[PDB]
Amino acid sequence: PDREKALELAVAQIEKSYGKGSVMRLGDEARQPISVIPTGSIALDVALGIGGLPRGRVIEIYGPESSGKTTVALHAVANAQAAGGVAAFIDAEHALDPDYAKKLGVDTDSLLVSQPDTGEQALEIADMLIRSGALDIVVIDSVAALVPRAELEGEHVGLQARLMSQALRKMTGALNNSGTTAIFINQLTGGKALKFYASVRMDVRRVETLKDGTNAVGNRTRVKVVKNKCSPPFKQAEFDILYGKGISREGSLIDMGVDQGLIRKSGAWFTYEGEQLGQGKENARNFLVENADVADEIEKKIKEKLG
Repeated sequence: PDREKALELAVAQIEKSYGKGSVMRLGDEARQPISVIPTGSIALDVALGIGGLPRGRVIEIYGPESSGKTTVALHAVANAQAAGGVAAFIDAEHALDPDYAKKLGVDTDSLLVSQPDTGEQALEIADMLIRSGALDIVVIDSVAALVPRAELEGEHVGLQARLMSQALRKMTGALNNSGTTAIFINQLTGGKALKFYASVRMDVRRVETLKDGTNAVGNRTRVKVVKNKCSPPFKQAEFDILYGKGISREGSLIDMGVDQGLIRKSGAWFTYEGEQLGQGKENARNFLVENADVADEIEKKIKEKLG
């Protein structure tokens, strides 16, 4: 009785003293922003609570090599562009495949790219772009590769950590004011600092390879939102990344649809409102890409049932 009031107080003073999202019950409904960058999987967008990535914030996406972490970020880039935004890609891996990026939906032509010489240059260039106020998103690929100038020049170990800590302090304020999202891709360095400056942290893994008739048409991907200052954390989603196509938006609509009851199962058949989507997931997936209207209708309904 008198308990709940004092707790309401404690929480309010906490949010007041350290920002909204400094504490929350895991069963809470997220505080929903107006603009947000969708990820490409509605399932992941739901996992993130707020229907996508937050603006003006630091995001980390980490995983092993061949996990999908980069793919996820490229969709972030693509959706940001699709809403008339401007994207940058600070690159210290030299790994990007623009053809893949296009098929996925990236306007590579408009994509700003820098291939910096040093870790500090990478972050400084990134900061200059952020401070312009013209960017909707900037991706840093990747943390591990951000070698410090002293180490590249020959010359004080644990410097990477000092570099990042310094840079992220300055970068955090710039992002908040610009409304620009910074995504830092990270391999399994200066990830110690990024762990705490980041508003969202996503652990990305590939779990099993999707079997075609006889060959492999991509693989099933699992993402755990390990840190989330924007909505109850620890949520996780799965979705399909398809060889040379990207994240199966339609596949994820089907998954979240059945999970949400909007799509029932007449055995193998997937049914929507008494109409049949397809026999087995591959047909149901196909049907929804052939029919944008029904896919959009489902995506519309899933969101309505949630936020």
